Amino acid sequence: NLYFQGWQENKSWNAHFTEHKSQGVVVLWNENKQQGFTNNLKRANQAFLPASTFKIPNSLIALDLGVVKDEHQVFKWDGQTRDIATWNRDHNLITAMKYSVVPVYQEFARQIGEARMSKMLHAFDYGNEDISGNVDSFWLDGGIRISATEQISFLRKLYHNKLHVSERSQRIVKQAMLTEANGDYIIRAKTGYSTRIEPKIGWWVGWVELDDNVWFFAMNMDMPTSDGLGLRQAITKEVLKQEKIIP
Ligand SMILES: *C(=O)[C@@H]([C@@H]1NC(C(=O)O)=C(S[C@@H]2CN[C@H](C(=O)N(C)C)C2)[C@@H]1C)[C@@H](C)O
Ligand SMILES: [Cl-]
Ligand SMILES: [Cl-]
Repeated sequence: NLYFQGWQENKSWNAHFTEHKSQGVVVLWNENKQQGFTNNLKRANQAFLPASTFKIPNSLIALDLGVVKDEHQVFKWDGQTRDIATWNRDHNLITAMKYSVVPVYQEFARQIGEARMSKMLHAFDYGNEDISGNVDSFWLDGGIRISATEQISFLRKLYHNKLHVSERSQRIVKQAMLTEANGDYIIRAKTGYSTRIEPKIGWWVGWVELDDNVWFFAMNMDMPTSDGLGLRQAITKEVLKQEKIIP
């Protein structure tokens, strides 16, 4: 009923990791040609905590259930001064995602509740579909795990409005995922940094929109310290540049 030609390996991309003495994986998917490429087929399929990349499915469910009315609704800061300054202020869905404001999304999670969260992730075919742990932190220190190639599968459904939520919900999240746009490309993506449970990793998942194609990407990389957080985007763009996807 369905055909997949199989990922193609390209170890030459490891130079962009070793150049910064880093370890990780980049996965690319050419949508027009239905071809996949990665520097490490084993790590492409290794599943990790999604950490803040969970804001994508969390946003979708919150919108679809009415927990979030639209992208303008204001979520008032609760008063708790936290170590990331941009969290210590009011937010809407756009800025809550831009600044990765965990406490706003923890509230979403509590209002969604266990049963609806579990049912929706099953409908999404998201990762291992396991929400064991605190309803408001399981994507940070509980049971859910997702690999880079699984992030691509999920993102392809979101891109095509094929997830089992409303088209509007999907359009709103793709708007909030907007990260960069110029005359050559649009990037819709979400960063992540998983620290509560070993191993500490950085994530960047999303896609590059071109005039007549879309390249999906999912990367993660070992991140012992926050010093190399910028390497998530930098390494990914080096691979994009090498493959001639962006100038
Ligand atoms: C998500 O995984 C964690 C938060 N999300 C992110 C992120 O998207 O990178 C961070 S990192 C923090 C916020 N922005 C700063 C940054 O990106 N640089 C200085 C480069 C640092 C949060 C930790 C969530 C689980 O806390
Ligand atoms: Cl989060
Ligand atoms: Cl947009």
